[PDB]
Amino acid sequence: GETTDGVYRVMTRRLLGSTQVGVGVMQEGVFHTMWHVTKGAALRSGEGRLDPYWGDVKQDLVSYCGPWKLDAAWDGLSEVQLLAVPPGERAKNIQTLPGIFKTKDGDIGAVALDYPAGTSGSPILDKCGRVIGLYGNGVVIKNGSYVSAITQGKRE
Amino acid sequence: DMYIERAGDITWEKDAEVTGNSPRLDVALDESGDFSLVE
Ligand SMILES: CC(=O)NCc1ncc[nH]1
Repeated sequence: GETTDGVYRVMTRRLLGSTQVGVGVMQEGVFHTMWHVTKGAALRSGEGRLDPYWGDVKQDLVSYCGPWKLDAAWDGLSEVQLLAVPPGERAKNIQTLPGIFKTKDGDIGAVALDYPAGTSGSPILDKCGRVIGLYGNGVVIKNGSYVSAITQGKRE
Repeated sequence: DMYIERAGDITWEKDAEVTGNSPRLDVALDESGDFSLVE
């Protein structure tokens, strides 16, 4: 099917009509998304099939056709952009200064933006357009607002 | 049966809409990939 680099919606026809369950990134011939979007199932791209190649439930990430290719990291100082792809709506860029998730294993950038569940896997970018992680795995804080980690994988 | 459909190029947009705060939170990550708040 289509192998051009860019952002893609992940759809299913299992439910009513065609439903957007998430989003992902095609880069260097590999499709990258969050594990909770596909649960590691195979995907279709036109008449072609994309098979899982690497996945990890704890990281909440999965790659198809080859190993995880995204390795840029948030600089810890600058604003980034969420390239949100909401269900039934055009791709839109939202600029924000990340906050931080402090964990026992180190600090991770986090974005305080709330989009529909089907926006999970949308990329977060730096000023050079590099993908520094995927949006959609996070927490709900006291105010009731959603805060997503900037989740990034390891390039072997 | 899941399928993918292209939605756009990955680029930074000059003068994009700017919003969101920057919370500093103590969090925990469990074996199932769920984040939770540590209080
Ligand atoms: C707990 C959690 O990560 N919620 C899923 C989500 N909601 C909107 C985008 N992603």
